Amino acid sequence: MKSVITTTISAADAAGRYPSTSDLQSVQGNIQRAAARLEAAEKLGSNHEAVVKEAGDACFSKYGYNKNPGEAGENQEKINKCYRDIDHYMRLINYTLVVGGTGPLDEWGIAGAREVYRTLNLPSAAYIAAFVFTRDRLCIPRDMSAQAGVEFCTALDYLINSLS
Amino acid sequence: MLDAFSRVVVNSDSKAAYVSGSDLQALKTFINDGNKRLDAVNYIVSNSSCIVSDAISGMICENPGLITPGGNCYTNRRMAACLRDGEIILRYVSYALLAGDASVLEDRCLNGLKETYIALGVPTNSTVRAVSIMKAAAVCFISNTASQRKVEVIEGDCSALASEVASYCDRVVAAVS
Ligand SMILES: *[C@@H](C)C1=C(C)[C@H](CC2=N/C(=C\c3[nH]c(C[C@@H]4NC(=O)C(C)=C4[C@@H](*)C)c(C)c3CCC(=O)O)C(CCC(=O)O)=C2C)NC1=O
Ligand SMILES: *[C@@H](C)[C@H]1/C(=C/c2[nH]c(/C=C3N=C(/C=C4\NC(=O)C(CC)=C4C)C(C)=C\3CCC(=O)O)c(CCC(=O)O)c2C)NC(=O)[C@@H]1C
Ligand SMILES: *[C@@H](C)[C@H]1/C(=C/c2[nH]c(/C=C3N=C(/C=C4\NC(=O)C(CC)=C4C)C(C)=C\3CCC(=O)O)c(CCC(=O)O)c2C)NC(=O)[C@@H]1C
Ligand SMILES: *[C@@H](C)[C@H]1/C(=C/c2[nH]c(/C=C3N=C(/C=C4\NC(=O)C(CC)=C4C)C(C)=C\3CCC(=O)O)c(CCC(=O)O)c2C)NC(=O)[C@@H]1C
Ligand SMILES: *[C@@H](C)[C@H]1/C(=C/c2[nH]c(/C=C3N=C(/C=C4\NC(=O)C(CC)=C4C)C(C)=C\3CCC(=O)O)c(CCC(=O)O)c2C)NC(=O)[C@@H]1C
Repeated sequence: MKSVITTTISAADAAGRYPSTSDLQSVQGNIQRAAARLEAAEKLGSNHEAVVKEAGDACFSKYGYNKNPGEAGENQEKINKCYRDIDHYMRLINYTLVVGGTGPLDEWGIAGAREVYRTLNLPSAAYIAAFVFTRDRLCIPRDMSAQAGVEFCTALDYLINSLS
Repeated sequence: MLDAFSRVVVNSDSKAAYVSGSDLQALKTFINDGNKRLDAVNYIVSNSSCIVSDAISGMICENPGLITPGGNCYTNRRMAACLRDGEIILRYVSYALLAGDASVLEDRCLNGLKETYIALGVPTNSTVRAVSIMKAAAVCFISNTASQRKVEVIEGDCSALASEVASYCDRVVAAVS
């Protein structure tokens, strides 16, 4: 899983090297940023159902057609599965934040998303709708601090560039 | 390859759980003890050819039959393949302590080690006393308790960090025994 500490060890390992100063200077950066990403993580972990709901609703307020027969929110089992994907993705954004590396979002949510949504006829636009709304809801003393908001906001931009 | 933090999200995923306040509190202590962990890795790495020449020479003065014909550290190719192997174990020990997690060692070093060792004929009973001396050396370098070499750190407690290095060395023994 890509993180700061995984990316220096694999590289040192590739070179058959013991860890050196650049590897110890790198891990210290992880520790300087830990406070601000664990803060965001805590806040989404605490009130996540509230933001996933919001977020789900937003795709359907933008793309009402999904409710039509033959489409991906034609019935409630399906609509329920859409909100469950926004929770799956937000649990992966909480995971990315604790790890301080996109490896969790990369392995479990991004890899193969493109093949699964094409075969099952799920529009990437509709997932982008959700994440833009979730991203832009953030009020950066209200909901969390400024630098934890940097962590939240662009942990979500990483997902949006992945689908687009 | 996983670290301390991805260990907690691997564990949270399985239960379909976001990372919880308590898990989140285990991680804060590792943030708190972050400067000491770098010092602990620094002392091993800076005395790294020492830990290994003494590990391998210890094994030898304890079993001279190793440098006898048919003993596996007999010929120079062989003496060298074993210092090389001890050099590999310590480096994955150093990696694991940097990560706060054993998986790089498990995957990238210890997977296949007893097996390969059976085939080459190298004596796993003498391998274990090289690793035990290494442990005894590493534990006391991060504790600044080395006989010949003392360093100047700001004082505090590092026994927790000593316990996991011992534990990474113990893993290695367990896997070839
Ligand atoms: C027979 C010829 C013997 C050898 C060789 C041998 C080796 C043992 N080393 C043990 C522990 C240990 N290694 C060192 C290395 C060391 N000390 C320094 O200060 C510096 C510098 C070096 C590297 C060169 C350390 C740090 C220790 C800890 C002991 C100490 O007071 O420093 C050891 C004991 C194993 C155990 O506790 O089970 C050996 C065996 N001894 C021979 O008989
Ligand atoms: C609103 C966003 C969209 C919606 C979604 C929808 N999801 C599926 C099916 C799947 N979606 C997932 C996604 C994940 N599962 C995971 O394990 C993870 C990673 C940890 C995620 C984020 C997968 C893999 C599937 C396939 C399996 C399944 O049936 O759940 C469906 C069902 C598809 C169908 O038509 O039967 C739906 C409804 N629907 C919408 O309205 C959106 C466009
Ligand atoms: C500044 C962006 C704008 C602002 C915001 C505003 N937010 C709410 C209420 C909610 N928005 C959130 C967002 C989150 N809650 C969290 O804990 C997290 C962390 C992952 C986020 C980013 C949620 C879920 C709500 C609902 C819960 C609640 O009432 O607290 C409001 C309330 C009114 C409303 O829903 O519109 C406001 C005032 N105010 C502005 O207009 C700003 C430009
Ligand atoms: C003292 C430590 C012991 C000893 C060791 C010994 N090792 C070999 C040969 C090999 N051991 C390895 C193992 C690894 N090399 C790696 O790339 C890694 C990472 C996964 C490890 C830890 C391998 C693959 C070999 C085979 C090829 C090679 O020799 O490098 C030997 C040589 C045996 C021979 O005669 O060909 C020896 C001597 N010998 C002892 O007496 C010890 C107790
Ligand atoms: C057990 C290991 C020994 C021990 C360690 C000890 N270290 C500190 C304080 C600091 N550690 C460092 C050193 C490094 N961190 C880095 O940034 C790097 C990377 C290139 C290194 C090598 C630093 C910078 C400090 C002090 C300054 C600061 O505020 O960051 C302590 C004090 C408590 C603490 O963890 O801050 C201790 C306990 N002390 C022993 O007694 C050991 C045997």
